[PDB]
Amino acid sequence: MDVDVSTDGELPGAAEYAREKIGRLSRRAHRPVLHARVRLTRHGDPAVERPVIAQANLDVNGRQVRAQVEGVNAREAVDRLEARLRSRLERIAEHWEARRGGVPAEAGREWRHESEPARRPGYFPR
Amino acid sequence: PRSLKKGPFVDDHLLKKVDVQNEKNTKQVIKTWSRRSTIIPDFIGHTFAVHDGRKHVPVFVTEAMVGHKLGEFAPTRTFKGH
Amino acid sequence: AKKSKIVKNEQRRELVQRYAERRAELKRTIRDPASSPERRAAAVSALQRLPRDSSPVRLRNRDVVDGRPRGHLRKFGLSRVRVREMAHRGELPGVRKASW
Amino acid sequence: QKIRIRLKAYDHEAIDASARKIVETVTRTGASVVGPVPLPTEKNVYCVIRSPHKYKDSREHFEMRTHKRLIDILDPTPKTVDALMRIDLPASVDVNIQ
Amino acid sequence: PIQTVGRRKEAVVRVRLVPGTGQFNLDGRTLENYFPNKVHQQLIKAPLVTVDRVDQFDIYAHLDGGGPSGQAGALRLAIARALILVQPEDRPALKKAGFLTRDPRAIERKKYGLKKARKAPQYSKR
Amino acid sequence: PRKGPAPKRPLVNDPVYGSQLVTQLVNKVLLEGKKSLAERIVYGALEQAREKTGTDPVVTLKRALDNVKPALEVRSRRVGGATYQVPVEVRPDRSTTLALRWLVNFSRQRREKTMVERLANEILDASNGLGASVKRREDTHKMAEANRAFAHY
Amino acid sequence: ARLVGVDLPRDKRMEIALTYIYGIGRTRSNEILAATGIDKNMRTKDLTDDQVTVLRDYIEGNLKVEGDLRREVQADIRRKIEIGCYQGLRHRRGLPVRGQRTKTNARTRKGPKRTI
RNA sequence: ACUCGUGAGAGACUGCCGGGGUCAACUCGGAGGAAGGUGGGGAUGACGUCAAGUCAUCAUGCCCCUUAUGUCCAGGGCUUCACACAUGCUACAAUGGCCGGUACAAAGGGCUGCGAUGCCGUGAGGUGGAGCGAAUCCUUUCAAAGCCGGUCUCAGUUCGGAUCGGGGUCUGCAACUCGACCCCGUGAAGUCGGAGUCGCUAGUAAUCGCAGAUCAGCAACGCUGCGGUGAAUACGUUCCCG
Repeated sequence: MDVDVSTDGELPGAAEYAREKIGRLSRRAHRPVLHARVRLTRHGDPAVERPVIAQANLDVNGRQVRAQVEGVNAREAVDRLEARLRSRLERIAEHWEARRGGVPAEAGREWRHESEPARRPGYFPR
Repeated sequence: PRSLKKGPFVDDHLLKKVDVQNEKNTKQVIKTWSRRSTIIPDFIGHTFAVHDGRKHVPVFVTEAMVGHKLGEFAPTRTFKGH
Repeated sequence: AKKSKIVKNEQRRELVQRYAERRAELKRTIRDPASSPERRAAAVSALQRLPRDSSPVRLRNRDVVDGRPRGHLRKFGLSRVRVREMAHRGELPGVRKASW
Repeated sequence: QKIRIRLKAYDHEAIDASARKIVETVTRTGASVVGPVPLPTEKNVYCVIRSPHKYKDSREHFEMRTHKRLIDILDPTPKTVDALMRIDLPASVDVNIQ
Repeated sequence: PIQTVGRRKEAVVRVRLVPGTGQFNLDGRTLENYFPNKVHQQLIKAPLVTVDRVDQFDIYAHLDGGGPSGQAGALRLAIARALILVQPEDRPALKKAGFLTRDPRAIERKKYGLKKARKAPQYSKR
Repeated sequence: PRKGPAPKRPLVNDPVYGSQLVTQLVNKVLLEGKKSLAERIVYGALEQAREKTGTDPVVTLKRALDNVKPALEVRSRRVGGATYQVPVEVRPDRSTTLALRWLVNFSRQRREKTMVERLANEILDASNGLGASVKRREDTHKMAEANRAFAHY
Repeated sequence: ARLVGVDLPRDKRMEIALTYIYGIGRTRSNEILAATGIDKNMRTKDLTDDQVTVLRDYIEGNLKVEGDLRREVQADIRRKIEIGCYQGLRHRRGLPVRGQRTKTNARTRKGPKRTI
């Protein structure tokens, strides 16, 4: 996977670390990734306890996956962003293994929104 | 390009400089700062130290580059590749 | 914007009225007709000797109070930011919000 | 000889008031009128951006509307003229005498 | 004499009807020199057809504003109004045909932020 | 369409043929609002058909429509969280719309060097039952029949 | 018809056939046809031999086309290159020479896109 | 007299009729009418959210510079290019290209500005200045798509116009970096575009032209408006998004 990182100000080595960490997420995505962008920003105010902000955006075959984190330095922000992206990709999977427990089962046991409605005759059963 | 009625444009500084330069038939390096001045057939032998943004690059005039500007021969941006 | 630049704009205007009124306009009248002998006259060279600030081409319509150089309106001489605020307060006669 | 009396004002009621008061005074002096002939309203429109920074898609429109009335008299007796230059009008409305 | 007007989206038509033949005088030009489109001619002559008074009224018309289609629509409304003025007791026939209704369809105002009246700028999620 | 059906536009009868369907055809072939060119194309095609066959163009055009009009069409249906191709009966208006759209498109992909000749040839072959629109109707009917197992829902 | 070594198109109108000459576009062909006197709508298979001759000597007389034009253009470009002017090294490295943007566009000078 | 311009007013209120309705809200249909059920479109954006944006419109607490992070000037840069993303324009043509004739708009702008007739150029344009603070004059009397006639004959072409060579015009003190336009020549990719994705329910989408602000000039194919021609479709909420 190819990632372009648009940092700002002073963050030496943040671009390379973010690139190498994010590029490892291609195998986790179950569909081809069309685009992947990362942005690193730092808060000017020293009063901020977590100044560094990292944002990511992945185009998973038309499905947009994004996350945003805060950290005290570039490495921690990148690692937390990787964790959040992994969780989002896990929740997006949508392949059969990810939607086999949600497909309605049985015949009369259990009901879901998309469950097949029961067929009813014209006359009351009696 | 500049309209023909106005004629070619040359700054007065280097104009008087080259007139006093060619009156005794000796051509030393002339240090200049008007990149916008056109080449006139009175420059054929004179060597110009035209500005670049950082320094002055020697420009030795010929018959070929008459009618251009001193600016085309002092390349400003430097690019070597990625 | 910056006080120095607000002032320098005015200084250009007084320079323009002093010089561009006749000096930087008679030379143009000389250069207009090809019949007029411009080449030996050096009306080009004479008009180069004049200060650059004589030329109105160096002028800039700034906001009359604010000094804002962009988003200017010639009817009011005011920035888009200031026009919006004074029209809302009913300061410019015969100006109101639109509907059609 | 007839002279043109031209009114231009930003406020409709003001210019209508001035027009009726002017026809009243010229009729007092004994002059023939044509009536306050209406003229097309002049509309000047300007579009501005609401926010100081960015947000171009949000715009605000303004206009300035100028209303015009035309007064023409006849038989310019000097009494009507002396009355004409002795009229007080709201500052909003201007008069053009030709 | 009798004179009515027809208006259709910025097209204004003044009509002067006299009981002569079926000569159509549109600003000194005939129905063929003007309106060289058969659909426009049918739209023009529809009120006459439903009233069956074809070729018994010399028509003089003043045309200004809009295009050929708007001019034709306004002209048709003009003949409908002139006919309703000439023979009142045909109002059912013209009205149920809709020829007595001014069409209130005008060019929608262009809106800021949108390229056209309703067209919106292309938006990219990625 | 969440709150109910929308009213239909009552387009007018054609002046020079007096039929609803030719107006529907000119609106189908219309591009960019150039209505005059669309009517010229349609009228030229109808006159070419009249010249070739020697009879009224409206009757042969109607014959082409009935030859390409579909009756059974397949739509994807999601019942009980599963999607299948379900054959569905087609209303008369939709069948006419589909037939006209097929005719216009398949005439646009012909090779007769001009739209008028392409359209005339397509209507003639549909009237005789050899056009590509007739074929397309055959395949859509075949697909509807082949999925008859899912007709119960 | 062989015209200044150029095989004319088999069946074309005269001026547009003459456009095929490397030194002639549409205006040049129109004016030379008008001045020399041949019809402008007649096809290229209707030329007689003397018509070919009159076109030939007229064109060699008051026009410059084919190899001489190509070599003059090449020499002009080379001379512009060798004097070290801005257009010189612009020609040397295959980039647009008239101030066109190069951040995104200018694939015509850059050739086909390459991936690095 | 008829339009039109701009002032005042009337006119749609479930006002009436019939049916459902708790005889209640409300709803369906009909009459009248230009318009029927908040007629169409605007302006108007509740408490708050996202420490959303703006210390570069402006103001401002605190900190910092003050022989400088202030201030003046010339030159350069913001236009750099192996690439990536995004918004657009032009095309890939015959529902078209080119040539000739010919018909219909609205809105808006103009004083050291609009600038006509005329004359000179092929054309940008040049000379000249009529009349206009403008329902008057100029923007041509205003358009283009449109209609008619001729030609091209399915080709990387009479498509497409990039790039490049030469020659000019205008503005500006000055078009080298780095303006626009005009003429001659040159004639690239491009054969309708993968995964995926966007806008739009009617005078709408599509398409065509016109104007304005900024502005000496323009990078305007951008933005804000104006009118011309004008469709298809909606079975219905299972799925996607909010």
